[PDB]
Amino acid sequence: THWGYTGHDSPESWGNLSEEFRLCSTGKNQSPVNITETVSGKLPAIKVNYKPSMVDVENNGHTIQVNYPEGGNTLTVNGRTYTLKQFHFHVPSENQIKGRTFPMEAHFVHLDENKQPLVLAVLYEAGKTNGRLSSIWNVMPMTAGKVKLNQPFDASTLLPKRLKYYRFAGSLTTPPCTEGVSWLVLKTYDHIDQAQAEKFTRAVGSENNRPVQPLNARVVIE
Ligand SMILES: CC(=O)Nc1nnc(S(N)(=O)=O)s1
Ligand SMILES: [Zn+2]
Repeated sequence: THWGYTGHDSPESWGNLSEEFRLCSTGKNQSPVNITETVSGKLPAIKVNYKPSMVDVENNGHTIQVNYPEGGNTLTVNGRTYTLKQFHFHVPSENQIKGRTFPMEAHFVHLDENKQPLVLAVLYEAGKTNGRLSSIWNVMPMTAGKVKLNQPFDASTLLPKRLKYYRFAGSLTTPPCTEGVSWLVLKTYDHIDQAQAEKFTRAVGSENNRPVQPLNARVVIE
């Protein structure tokens, strides 16, 4: 079933597009969120074990995704190890800090060995060109499709050395809006060109951020 960010199948209507998408409207622990008030807590430190891999670059209609057909890129937090599957982008950002929307956001999507999902998010301010992303931007499929990149890509370069994060629980930001997703949002921001942002939008065909959702019961730790 088709869905999107504009027109008549937009995010406020995702719930009634089918029965399997119904948590997009009835869920109480949904992403993204406006992080406004937090609780200052002793969060467990992130350990990134990312290395170069032979990735491919896909345009799936809704985003530009970079898929990892093997394990090997992991991140460890609080004892559990999480395998990176794919990372991808929203322009503009989905999550907000104090009502601030950033020109782009990245989502590094993982499963531990229980299939318990974790999203690690990087936020992009407007700034100089992103040298480390230009490898992906060059081959970026400008319609639905897939290119195997034939030079190794290193996702370690897309994460900061300073790894403080905001921690909450949430959902996918795309249908079926499944819950049980751990959200870690990094505090140190990366940077993108105005042109890299336009180009993404040109490829994907729209602004691909879901509107922010109520926190309800949820507390955000920082
Ligand atoms: C099948 C699948 O993996 N779907 C998703 N992955 N990441 C998502 S996002 N916008 O929540 O981070 S939705
Ligand atoms: Zn996403």
